[PDB]
Amino acid sequence: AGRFTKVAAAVADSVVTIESVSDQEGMQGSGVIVDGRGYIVTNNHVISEAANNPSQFKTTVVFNDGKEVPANLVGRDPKTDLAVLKVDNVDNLTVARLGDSSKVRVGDEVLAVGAPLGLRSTVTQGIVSALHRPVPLSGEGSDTDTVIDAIQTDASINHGNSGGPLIDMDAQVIGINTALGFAIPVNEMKLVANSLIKDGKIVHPTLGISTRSVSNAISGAQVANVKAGSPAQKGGILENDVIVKVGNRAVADSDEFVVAVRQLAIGQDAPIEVVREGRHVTLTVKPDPDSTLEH
Amino acid sequence: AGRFTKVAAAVADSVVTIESVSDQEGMQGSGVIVDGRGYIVTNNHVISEAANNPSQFKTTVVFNDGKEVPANLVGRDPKTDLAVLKVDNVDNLTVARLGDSSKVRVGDEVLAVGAPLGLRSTVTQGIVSALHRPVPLSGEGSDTDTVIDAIQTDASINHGNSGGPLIDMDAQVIGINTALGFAIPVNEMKLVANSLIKDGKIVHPTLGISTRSVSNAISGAQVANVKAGSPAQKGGILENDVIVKVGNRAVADSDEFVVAVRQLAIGQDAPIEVVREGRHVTLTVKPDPDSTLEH
Amino acid sequence: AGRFTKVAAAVADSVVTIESVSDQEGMQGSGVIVDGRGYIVTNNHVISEAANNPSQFKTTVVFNDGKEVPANLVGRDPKTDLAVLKVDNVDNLTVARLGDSSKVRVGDEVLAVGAPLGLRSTVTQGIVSALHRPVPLSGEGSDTDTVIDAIQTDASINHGNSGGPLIDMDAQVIGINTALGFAIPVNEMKLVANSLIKDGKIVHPTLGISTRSVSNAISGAQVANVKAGSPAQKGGILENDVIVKVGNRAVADSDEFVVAVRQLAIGQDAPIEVVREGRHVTLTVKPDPDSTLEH
Repeated sequence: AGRFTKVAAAVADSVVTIESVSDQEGMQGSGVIVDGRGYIVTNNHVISEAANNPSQFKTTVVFNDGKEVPANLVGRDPKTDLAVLKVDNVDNLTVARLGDSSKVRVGDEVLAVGAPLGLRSTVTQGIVSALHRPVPLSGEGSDTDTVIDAIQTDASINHGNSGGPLIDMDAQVIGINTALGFAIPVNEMKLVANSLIKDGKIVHPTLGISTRSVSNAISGAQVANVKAGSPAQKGGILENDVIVKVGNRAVADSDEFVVAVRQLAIGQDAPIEVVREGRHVTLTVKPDPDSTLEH
Repeated sequence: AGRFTKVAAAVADSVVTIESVSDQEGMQGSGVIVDGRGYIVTNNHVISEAANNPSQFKTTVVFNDGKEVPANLVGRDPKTDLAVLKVDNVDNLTVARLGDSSKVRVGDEVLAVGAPLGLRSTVTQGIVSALHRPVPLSGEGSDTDTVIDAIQTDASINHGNSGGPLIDMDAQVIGINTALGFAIPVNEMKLVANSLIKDGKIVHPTLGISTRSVSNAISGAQVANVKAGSPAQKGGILENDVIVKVGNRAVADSDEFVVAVRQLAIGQDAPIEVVREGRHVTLTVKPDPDSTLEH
Repeated sequence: AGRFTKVAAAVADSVVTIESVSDQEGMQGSGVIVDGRGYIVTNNHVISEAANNPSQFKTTVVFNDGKEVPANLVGRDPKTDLAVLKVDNVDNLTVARLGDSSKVRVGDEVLAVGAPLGLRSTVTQGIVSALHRPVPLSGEGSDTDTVIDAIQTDASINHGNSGGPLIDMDAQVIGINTALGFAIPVNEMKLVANSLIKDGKIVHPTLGISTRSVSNAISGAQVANVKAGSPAQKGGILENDVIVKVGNRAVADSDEFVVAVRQLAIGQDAPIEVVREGRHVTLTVKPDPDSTLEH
């Protein structure tokens, strides 16, 4: 048997099909079994429409055997395109051996596995092309768009393997596919899922700036608007200031800015380096939470 | 030498260039030698225009040595995008070892080989991503479009390897490329070719329904039109009925419907499962042949 | 460690980031260290804008360690999309082991390496799909477009690995990436670079014809215009003549014509085969240099 063939076969039981249907519409995606109690991680875009209109939508999980089981939404994070589902009392569930995204290196061979019984399902092969690559992601519906610090791959990520796992050559999940190919790393996923499972919510830092990218001789995220009462207006950030370092992550554009704000601690003090009218200023800002009552 | 390099070299003699030229136009594609008598299988789109206008077009086969030999059309099937050519009295022809498409598994490494002396020829690599995947295919010219139950691959199928073979790691033809990558499986090809060689024609079942896809909570192929005298109008199929199983192949959309009708036996009785006004009806239809005089 | 992972790691020190910036703009690409004196080969499109407007642009080379060093343009060839840069007094430079593009075969596994510290950098994997494939290339700015006799690959060539090397499985540069994937072969690069280093210029043959492609029953490069005083008008080439062989390279279209003219010797006599009004004429032309004073 093939080396790639042995690995895809070893994980197909852990990959499931997610089907959300209404009276007149239906969406479909893939997901992965992470916990034996019945916890299934997928993307947020796949189920976005079951959550914004639950009175008319119903979500079911189809396993490798064709067994179709109703599912309930545990929690969802539109800012990491992640989501957790739960099926109840289902047994003999083959859980996925999750790996460490910190040991992944560029050039390692991977497999973007989709759900075996999915309609347009796909199993693609490639390598890890880049690590810690910010990527803009379009938010489905009322949801907000976001930027994620992702694992890039030349394996094709598409509608047939989105929400399924990025698998290494030891059959371990090192990322979650999102729909040249980008994946949400497993180390961020294990953290988002723990909070989504225990609380039904994940709280993320906010500063209150909108940014546009700039690249010349002076490069980073240029300020478009500072909100009133925002931690940024209190910290001294001004319109048309250029941010080049947030906390300790240097920032090359607006996309890396979004990623670096999420890496800050809420309510702790953070250095923010700015170039204003040709002078270097290092300000200090305390990040607010995006949902106070839930923090 | 490379593992992929050894395999592409072992099959290049069996892959040929097909050149169809008129006074002011010229098409080009790839093909494969399947029989030592000089039988060459290609796609139907490649030669479509030599067959609909033969008085002005001429088709020649260019071998690996640059030897250019006139060719004649044995038969063609627009519904499987397949076609057979014959060169006469050419000797020392290296025939392709044809494999079994039923032993192919997802994740097996493949090679989409094009014709060595072709203009924009390409040799691409990848894996088998999906099996038994219906795919719509655009029919060139007066020809009809069709849907084929195909082998999907992430190896790029394009103008430079269409009509050439999908090769496994034992240098065996497991499919015929058609122009993310789809291939006509060798087991369907061996059957279509046998009929095209012995009869110059292949007869396929027809029922007389036009279908549009639907996906909601009730999913399959919805009836748009039933022809008069069609086996479907006789079997009781009605407009706005939803087909979910044809024969014994469940049907998820209009594309799988087209594929499942071709799997029925002509003149034999076939169960057809339909959901009408929220009620489940199982009808019975006898498939007609698309060409009576030839059946 | 992975087999592809070991190879990309072994060459990352030789691959550098090239950054050209003005007051309001900035371009970025990749390059490769070919000589220990500090000679760096990239594409011409990457630096095109530092050369046409040098009073406002500044080019710097960023190494694997983040060490940022100013760079100077040695020479550039818009017709092979090649360019040479020089950094001065930098030591401990890890040079790339350059290979032989004449020993490369179709199906050999390759890696399209980009600059590690580049913004949108990518490391892609694939195989050599075709050899000696002419490809049109769009010239940036005032520069002219060209056609190059290239190494085609299914590894994705993009903004993140353009100018970086095409690497074989022995970690040797067999080509230079240019932005389904095409690369400038190392054997042409070693020649262009030697002239660009020693002279700051490369002189290429010209004949003075503009050509459009034609394919029918008679195929090659059709003449659109012959310039006055051009070696072609002196050699007898006429408008609406069809060129099928230049020197000893047969020509299938206008793109291979461009490639074959560059293979001729300047000031030497060359056979040019033409089909005119259905008759075969073999003319004789002496190629001029594109820059006389520099030849």
